[PDB]
Amino acid sequence: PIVQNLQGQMVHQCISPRTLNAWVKVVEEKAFSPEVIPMFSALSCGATPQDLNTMLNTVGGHQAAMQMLKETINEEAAEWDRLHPVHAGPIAPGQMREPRGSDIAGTTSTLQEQIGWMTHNPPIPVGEIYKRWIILGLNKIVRMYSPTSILDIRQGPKEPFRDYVDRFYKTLRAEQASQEVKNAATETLLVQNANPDCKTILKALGPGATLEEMMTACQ
Amino acid sequence: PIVQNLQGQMVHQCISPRTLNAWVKVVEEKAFSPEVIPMFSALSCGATPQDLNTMLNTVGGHQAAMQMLKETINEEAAEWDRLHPVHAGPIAPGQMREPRGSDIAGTTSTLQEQIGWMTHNPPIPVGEIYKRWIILGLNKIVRMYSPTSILDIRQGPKEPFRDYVDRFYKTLRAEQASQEVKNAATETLLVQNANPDCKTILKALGPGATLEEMMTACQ
Amino acid sequence: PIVQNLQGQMVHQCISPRTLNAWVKVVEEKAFSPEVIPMFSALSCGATPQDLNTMLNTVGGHQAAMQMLKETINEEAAEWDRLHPVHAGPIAPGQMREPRGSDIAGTTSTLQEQIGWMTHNPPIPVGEIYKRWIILGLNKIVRMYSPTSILDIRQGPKEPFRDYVDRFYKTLRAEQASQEVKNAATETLLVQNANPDCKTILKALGPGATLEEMMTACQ
Amino acid sequence: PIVQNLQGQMVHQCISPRTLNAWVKVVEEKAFSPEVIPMFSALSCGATPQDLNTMLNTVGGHQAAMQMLKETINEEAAEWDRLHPVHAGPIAPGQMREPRGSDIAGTTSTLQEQIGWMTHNPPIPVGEIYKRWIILGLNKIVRMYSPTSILDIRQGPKEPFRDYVDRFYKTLRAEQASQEVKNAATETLLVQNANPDCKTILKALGPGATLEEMMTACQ
Amino acid sequence: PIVQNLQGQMVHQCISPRTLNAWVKVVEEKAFSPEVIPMFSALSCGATPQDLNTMLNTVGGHQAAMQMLKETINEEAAEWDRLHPVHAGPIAPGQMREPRGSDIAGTTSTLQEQIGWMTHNPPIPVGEIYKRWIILGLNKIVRMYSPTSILDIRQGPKEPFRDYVDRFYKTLRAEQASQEVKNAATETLLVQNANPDCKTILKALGPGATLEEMMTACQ
Amino acid sequence: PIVQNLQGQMVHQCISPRTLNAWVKVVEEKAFSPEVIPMFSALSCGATPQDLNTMLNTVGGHQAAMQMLKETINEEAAEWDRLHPVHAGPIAPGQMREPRGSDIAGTTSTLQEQIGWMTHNPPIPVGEIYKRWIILGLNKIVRMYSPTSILDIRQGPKEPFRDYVDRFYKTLRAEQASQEVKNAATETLLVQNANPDCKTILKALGPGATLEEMMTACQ
Ligand SMILES: O=C1C[C@H](c2ccccc2)c2ccc(O)cc2N1
Ligand SMILES: O=C1C[C@H](c2ccccc2)c2ccc(O)cc2N1
Ligand SMILES: O=C1C[C@H](c2ccccc2)c2ccc(O)cc2N1
Ligand SMILES: O=C1C[C@H](c2ccccc2)c2ccc(O)cc2N1
Ligand SMILES: O=C1C[C@H](c2ccccc2)c2ccc(O)cc2N1
Ligand SMILES: O=C1C[C@H](c2ccccc2)c2ccc(O)cc2N1
Repeated sequence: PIVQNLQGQMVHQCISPRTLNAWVKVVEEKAFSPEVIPMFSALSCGATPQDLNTMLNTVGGHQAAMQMLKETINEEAAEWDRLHPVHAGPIAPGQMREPRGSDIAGTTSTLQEQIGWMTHNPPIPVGEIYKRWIILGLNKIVRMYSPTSILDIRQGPKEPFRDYVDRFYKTLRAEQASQEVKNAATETLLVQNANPDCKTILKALGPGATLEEMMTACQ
Repeated sequence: PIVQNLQGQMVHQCISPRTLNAWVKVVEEKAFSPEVIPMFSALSCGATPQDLNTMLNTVGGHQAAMQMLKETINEEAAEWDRLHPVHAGPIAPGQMREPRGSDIAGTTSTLQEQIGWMTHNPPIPVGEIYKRWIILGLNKIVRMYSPTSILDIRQGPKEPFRDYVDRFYKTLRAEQASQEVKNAATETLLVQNANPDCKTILKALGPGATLEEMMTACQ
Repeated sequence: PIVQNLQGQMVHQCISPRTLNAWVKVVEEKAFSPEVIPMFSALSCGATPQDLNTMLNTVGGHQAAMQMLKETINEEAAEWDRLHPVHAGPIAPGQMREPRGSDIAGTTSTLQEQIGWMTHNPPIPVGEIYKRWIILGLNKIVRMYSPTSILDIRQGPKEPFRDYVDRFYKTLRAEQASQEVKNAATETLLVQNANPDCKTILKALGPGATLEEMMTACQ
Repeated sequence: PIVQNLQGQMVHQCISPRTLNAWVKVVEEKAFSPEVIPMFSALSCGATPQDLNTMLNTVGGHQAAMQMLKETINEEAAEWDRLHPVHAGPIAPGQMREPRGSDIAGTTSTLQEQIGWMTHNPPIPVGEIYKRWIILGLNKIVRMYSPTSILDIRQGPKEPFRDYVDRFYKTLRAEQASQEVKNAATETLLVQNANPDCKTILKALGPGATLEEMMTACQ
Repeated sequence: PIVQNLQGQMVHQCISPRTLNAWVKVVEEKAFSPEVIPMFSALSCGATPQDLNTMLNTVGGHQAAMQMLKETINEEAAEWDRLHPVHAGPIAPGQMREPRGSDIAGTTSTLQEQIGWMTHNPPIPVGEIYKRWIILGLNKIVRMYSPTSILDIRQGPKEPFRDYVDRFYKTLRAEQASQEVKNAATETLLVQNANPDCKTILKALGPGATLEEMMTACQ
Repeated sequence: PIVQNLQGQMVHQCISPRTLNAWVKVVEEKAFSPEVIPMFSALSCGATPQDLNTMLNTVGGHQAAMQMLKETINEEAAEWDRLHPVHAGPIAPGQMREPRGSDIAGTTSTLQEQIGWMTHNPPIPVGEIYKRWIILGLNKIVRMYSPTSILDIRQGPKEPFRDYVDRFYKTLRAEQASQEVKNAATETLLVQNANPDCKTILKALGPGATLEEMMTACQ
């Protein structure tokens, strides 16, 4: 990554064994459960595009996902190039060239060029731009591997309400409902999919009940 | 987080793999037992709002709790906005804008803006303000998942007094009795809920007995 | 804690995940065996009162002990207040207020105030003062949970002398004999509680035998 | 490795126990699965040639591979010497000599000489040059140990499409297909090797289907 | 311990969780096998007397040994006091007092006083002086717990020579033979205690055989 | 070890718990398999002679080897003394004395003297000189414990060629064949010791076949 030293200048630092191991292990253990994404984001704090490729490349399984990811990155790169075409021909000697899509994705740029962009005044944030494309791709993957429609999360006759809600919001998260839909469903689908005894209790609370109030009600 | 370097200026540092892992593991292992809260607080020492979202977002289970938490945070944010309304319209060029509720919660502010607020002279402590809202929400969750009323913690006929007290104060902690009530119960409910042999011993000690004195008495 | 940087000024540092985990694990694994105390002391090297509460609060079991501890801390605080009463009324603007008992224990003081006291010239060592109260309380707990009187540590007919001595001094340590009594018992209770064959060997060595000499004798 | 300190000068640092252990463990656990290569590259960030030999030499098994690697390194070294012959005879006193192939590979150069080259202005990047030769050799090894031709990866009658794709792209990666061939096969061999039910679904989508579209189609 | 910072002044640093844990674990796992001693020495690199007490005090078992250790430390302290008596009466204001035995052992000196002595120009090396006393005591313990006389290490009829030698020198190390005796026994007791077939082979090599030569001979 | 700080002066640093543990564990797990040597070398990067003794002394088993090692070190020391005799009599006040063999091996020199030599301008590299003697000794040990002659590594009738080569070069490495012999055997003993089916395939390839070519041939 690029970090501030103890004296406040922005410099490159090797990606650490702990970072490298953390990411590989979270993928091994969690696959593409939605919480992997914010872990990815945090593990790649200050990453260069080189570092982001490193992390992605160190993944051994899930090659279908990695290939889908590549496709997403290629799509974003191509859009970047549509918006920000670069001058063909020789670079001004000693000067910084403009990044293309593939430069941002780290496949046609050097670490040195990446460092130059990221520490320019002002910075051309190639790491942050690439991380956004990657996360966009990872979110498609999370949705793809979400095994269950919210429509099939229904409370079991002896299933504690709490356990049901946990299933319900876990599914909505993977299915990638917006936060509006998540805040909203408390008044609707959550109640509909509840079991008969809880549904009656909830129906009776009236509208505007918090999730806390619903969960207390059916405890 | 934001930290002082070795030279005393306040700078941003990436959240560490060790921090990230610690929090995820404490939630996996302890759920919402009350001691998770002070662990959360300590793991988020110097956190930006970004870091606080990171920690919360890396949690994979307990989505009912996470949704309740969101609701609590939205309530606090809305109160913040009631107290501290912000000027609509364009920002003074190069100047610091005032934070809204959602800015404090990190959903509408950048890391850069968060850093600007937290390192201003004097600091606008958005991380500390958000951490308070979060802890408020986590405390509601701890109380919600507390499985047992203090009324049902009664000493078993062969249960060592010590083991009973441990159950009793563990329950009071989750049920979230004030410290007055915790200091107070030594003279009352603790004695009432004791078994017959210990109750008689304790009844006889008289009032004003320390907890130490009670435990020695029924050892 | 408060630490010297690489440039020799005293600054606050976040308590580390490793510290936090170490303490929680030592309590889980050792409970209140006497060696937990010096581990506590070393893990809290340079702690603020905030850090000391953190460590104590992260403990999930042993709530009877934690409540006894609170009682001890309240007793010390009340004595502090007897010795060092503080001026009622408004603080001199921009100046440092004097700490009360509860300020030392971290329940009514901020981290900022704690830092101010601890880094004042000369320091008002609120962390060290509070750690003493805590250790005083933890020592009462160690004595309370010591399961065995020294009177009941007697050498078994086939128990190697060494194993007996280990039991004997382990018990004395938990029972909290002074170092005089520990140095002294080599001439008395240690011999009395030895088995018949070793007792005769030891009786015959005469007075002034080192522990080394006793153990060699009954090897 | 060679690193920038906190003050921006390039200095040698001992290879860490964590780095050393990470590499040994990744080889023990993954052998020459393709993801070992980018892990090697990242673990050797800033390595001198000495460090690169260290890592390779600490490997205990896989000696056939290590000997093949040596052969590849000797081939590259010999080509380096063809391109960059060095002056025979005595070195200019106090001056830097030019590196030969074996100097780059660390077998005939000292750590001091390596440091001199790598921190020269401009740097003679002997570590980076050697790492390229090594990776070239490791890629030959990955291809050699790839146990399965892409032609034999065919979807099973009850094998979920996703699991099939994962096998398919895992194999292509080890077999070392170019990225063109990887992007291309989505329209061809991937479809041909699919089972009858999925093949029909895919045949019907038409050309230009993304991998995402194929996987959704056969979900 | 006391360490040099990044700027070359000698300062106190908290003993680390890793150090604390390392020592406790080596004692748990190895007891007083002789290799514990050099581990102790290395783990206490730069220790103050406070740190040395910490390490010793964190040990939970082996209290017979810890009490023997105390006795040894008291003996050394008393000898220190014989050699270096200190002036009774009030200290010169603001000046450094001379250490007594108990000051060196950390029981009557503060951390501040210890730091003052150890960082004086020239240093009064109280940590190093105390570590010597401790090691002296630990060596007595290693000898005490050495379970086997060298006289009873004899090569078994089917025991490989190598395995026998390993037993032999392991025993000599615990029994604490000087290095002369260790270098010497190769010509004597090692041969005598060998089995009949190896003894004849060795007898025939003649005098002056290296240990390497003996081991090759009986391989 | 001796390290450069963040400001470029050469200073002593305590050997770390991680280093100490790494070495002990590699010996426990790998004994004297040849890859232990380069691990030793890397773990002792920047070691003083004190540090090198520490590492060797922390080893608990393998005392036959440790005694052989001592003998090798004594031989080298005695040769050092033959080449570099030192002036008898009193040292020039405040000046640096010349190291003897035993000074280099750390048995008659202090840490201070070692630091003085290693940080002199120019350095008298006592750590590097001693590490060479140690490695010389460790290589004798690796050869001694190599359980199998290369002559007895023959490919089994159903043993995959790859597995055979791995055995073959593992054995050659422990037996300590030169790199000439390792590069050479591909044309000879490797083929001779191959099974009948592979031998014929290899015989037919002709001379000058790479190891890669041989392994592809018999795959
Ligand atoms: O090595 C790479 C880096 C990056 C990558 C790697 C592993 C998984 C996902 C994407 C990538 C992105 C787009 C592309 O066309 C090719 C590549 N190849
Ligand atoms: O991503 C977030 C951050 C934060 C959060 C995350 C995980 C659990 C709990 C709260 C949050 C808070 C309020 C809100 O309306 C939305 C969010 N969404
Ligand atoms: O949170 C705290 C901190 C401290 C504490 C915590 C956990 C166990 C023991 C003592 C404490 C001390 C005295 C008191 O009256 C109240 C408290 N409450
Ligand atoms: O020790 C070495 C370093 C390097 C190496 C080591 C372990 C595996 C692979 C290559 C190497 C490269 C070429 C060569 O002819 C000899 C060597 N010997
Ligand atoms: O706490 C201590 C420190 C030291 C110590 C501790 C644990 C084991 C061994 C010795 C010690 C040394 C001599 C003495 O008389 C008393 C003590 N008490
Ligand atoms: O303590 C030591 C250090 C060194 C050492 C230790 C452990 C194994 C091997 C050699 C050593 C070297 C030569 C010698 O005559 C004596 C010693 N004794």
